[PDB]
Amino acid sequence: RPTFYRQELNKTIWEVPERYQNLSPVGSGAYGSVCAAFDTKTGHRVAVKKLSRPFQSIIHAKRTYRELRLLKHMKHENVIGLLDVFTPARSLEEFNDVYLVTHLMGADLNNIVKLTDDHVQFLIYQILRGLKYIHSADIIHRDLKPSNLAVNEDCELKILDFGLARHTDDYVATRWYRAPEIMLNWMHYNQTVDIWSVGCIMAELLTGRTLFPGTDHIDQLKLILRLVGTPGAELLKKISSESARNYIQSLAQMPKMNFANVFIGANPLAVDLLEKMLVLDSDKRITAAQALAHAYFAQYHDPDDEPVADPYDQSFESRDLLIDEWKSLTYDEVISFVPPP
Ligand SMILES: CCn1c(Nc2ccccc2Cl)nc2cnc(Nc3c(F)cccc3F)nc21
Repeated sequence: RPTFYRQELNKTIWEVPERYQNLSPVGSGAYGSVCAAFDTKTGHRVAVKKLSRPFQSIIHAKRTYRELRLLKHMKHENVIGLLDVFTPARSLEEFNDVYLVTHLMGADLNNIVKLTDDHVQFLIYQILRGLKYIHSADIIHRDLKPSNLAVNEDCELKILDFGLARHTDDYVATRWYRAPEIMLNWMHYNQTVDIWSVGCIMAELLTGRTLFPGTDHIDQLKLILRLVGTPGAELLKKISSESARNYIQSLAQMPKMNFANVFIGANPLAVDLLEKMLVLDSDKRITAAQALAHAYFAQYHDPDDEPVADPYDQSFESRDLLIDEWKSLTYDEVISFVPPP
């Protein structure tokens, strides 16, 4: 079994197999911290995440289990998956730390502000291809924003589950990229909430500006409505919340702007696609599979290399278990891990 070493990196002790060398902080978040490392087995560079306090509560414990489950499942070129998972623990009884290893990508899409239409085509194509895969397993991301999209200098893109709150060397609000139907509650929505976010991102790649930079959830709705217009009866009748129905309607007249105007200069096929992604009504927004068949992506679309995922068991999400139950289940997933070839 591997020999582990210890190293202190900004007040966190890291304990990793000797295989991973040259640990270099990349950043941190509320759910963990991440280093770059060199993997001597493959001669490639990887990212290593040390989960922060994985079993400190039933909510940490459930999150820890979710992340491991989800990441073991993801096997697609445009979705971050697991190269490795490890713990210094030699038994369940000493199990209190979880480390996850993936490809190092070296930047997030937000940093790509530090693009031709072909560039936008390729980036958005890859997001949609990863989303086809995720969505096919009945997984919804629910917080897609540029800081959750890992990108190489190659322009290859992988969807991350969680990005960095702080980078080392060295801001992106969820609500800017969130669909209107989930802006106040979670009562009526499906996988297309992710498609809205894609539209927001695609808009920002085309224009260099945040599309809907709301100062809060009410102002977010106001910026959104200014562009897509006030909804008519067919959408207002599907809204249950009296509060939501009232803000959506209580506006100094909001005309559906001409995406033609808003995005003048763009490939008209981009504008068309944007118009189908940024549809207010969740039930009529284009899906990832439909968006991939859009003529905007004719340079890249190949239906024979846009795979779907194996069946994913999300039943645990309904469960309310004890910390030690989640911990044992997590440990099971750790022990059973089989690395990719
Ligand atoms: C959120 C950090 N992060 C993870 N997290 C993760 C997720 C699931 C399982 C294991 C990990 Cl480490 N994997 C990454 C791969 N590549 C890079 N690149 C990179 C960078 F080097 C600098 C700034 C931004 C970046 F995206 N970041 C990663």
